[PDB]
Parts: sequence; structure tokens; C-alpha cells
Amino acid sequence: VVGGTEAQRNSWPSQISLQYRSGSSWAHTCGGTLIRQNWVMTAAHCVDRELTFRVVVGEHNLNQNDGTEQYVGVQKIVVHPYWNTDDVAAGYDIALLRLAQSVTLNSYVQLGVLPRAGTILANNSPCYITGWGLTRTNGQLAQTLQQAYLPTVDYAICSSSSYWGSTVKNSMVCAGGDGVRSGCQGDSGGPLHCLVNGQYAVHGVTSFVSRLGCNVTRKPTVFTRVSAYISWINNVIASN
Ligand SMILES: *C(=O)[C@H](O)CNC(=O)NCc1ccccc1
Ligand code: NA
Repeated sequence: VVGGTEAQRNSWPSQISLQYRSGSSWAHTCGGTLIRQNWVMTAAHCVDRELTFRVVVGEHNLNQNDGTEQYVGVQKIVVHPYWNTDDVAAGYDIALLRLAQSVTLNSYVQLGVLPRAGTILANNSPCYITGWGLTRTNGQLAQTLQQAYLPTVDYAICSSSSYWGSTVKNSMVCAGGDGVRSGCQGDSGGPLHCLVNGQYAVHGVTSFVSRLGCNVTRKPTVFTRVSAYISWINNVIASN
């Protein structure tokens, strides 16, 4: 997250760190959202590589003992069947991870609330992106979980020529684009939390930003629109 602030330890208890095994250690690669005690929602592109993955829930600082973490292996990966790695602009950037054990819920570990199917946010709706992604284009990961205020940019504006044009689809949510605050490498797969009727829900799964940089004016961060996938999510969980 570029232009973020440090999240309070208990603000976003559904945020997870998706990590892969790297020699004798684990490396953060993406975010995700805990949606059942044994299921995580992330981006399809986060799991294109044939790696060994684990999920960390109750994580705040990637590099220090928080005293709240639970570490769990990924048992099964279900990518959206229409996902195509060489065509992120097509959409379908979403995957579900079944965890090897069911995590224990507490103030640091909670299920993410998903929007009702079909829900579209009004332009300029209040949202926060969260994650441990780069704090500058071509920078380095955050140590502590970051948040940035990223109001939505509706489809009409987002798909206009000076924004993303044809690259953005109605199956996506755009947010931000102010040139200061943005998602960035390592935030992918994580949540966009939006306040609706007094309650935060996870409306987006972080998918992409500009090849030119993270915080680029009129290139808002683009997210998979969770409310487009409710039936798919329910279908996967019910058959697995
Ligand atoms: C998931 O985290 C995202 O896909 C992140 N994407 C980027 O951060 N892309 C911008 C970028 C700029 C310069 C070099 C590499 C990537
Ligand atoms: Na930690």
C-alpha cells in the first residue's frame, strides 16, 4: 500500500497473509480474506505459480511475533475456471483456498462479510484497501499491516479513456487513482473494505494496477468485484 497508515491491530481481522516457502523460510506474496474458518478468498493470479503456500491469520507484523498468529497450510486451491493468467484484463481474478485446519476466531481472526450478490457501489463510496504490499512503486513490503482510504471510481468513469478504458470490466471495482494512495505489489488478493449501511464488507479482491506504477493519477487500483461471484463462491464451498 502506497500512502497508507498503519492499521490498528484489530481493525481488519479477516485480512490474511498468503505466503510461500522459500528455502528455510516463508515469504509474503499476497493478501486474502478469511471467509470461512477453513476457506480464504484471494486472487487467482496469486496462486498461478506451483509453490507451497500457507496462510497466516491474526498477522500484524510480518517480521515480529505478534502473539496472535495462527499458521495453516493450504490444502486445496480452486481457481475460477475462466481465469487466464495472460489476460488479467478479462477478469475472473479470484480463487478459493481450503485450509488444512479450521482456524480459531477471536478479536484478531474473524470472517470477512461479503456483499449481497449484484451490489454496485455509488461513485466515490468510502473504502479502505489493506495489505503488506510495497509502500512505494519498486519499493519494499511493509512490515506492519497498512490501510489507505481509496474511494470508489464507478464503471462509467473507470472505463473512460483517460482512466482504464476497455481494460476495466463491470466485473471489477476501481478505487483511488489520486496519484498518492494505491495498492501495490504484495497487496494483490487482499480486501477492499467498503462501509455500507454502517457495516464494512469486502467488496473487492485486489487484482492489478498500472504497469507504469502503483500510485498513478487516473489509474485507480482495480479489484475483482466480490458481489459478481457470490454464487460461484457458495458453489465451490458447497462442493468442497
Ligand atoms: C498485486 O499485488 C498487484 O498486481 C501489484 N501490481 C503492481 O504492483 N504492479 C506495478 C508495478 C510497477 C513496477 C514494477 C512492477 C510492478
Ligand atoms: Na507477526
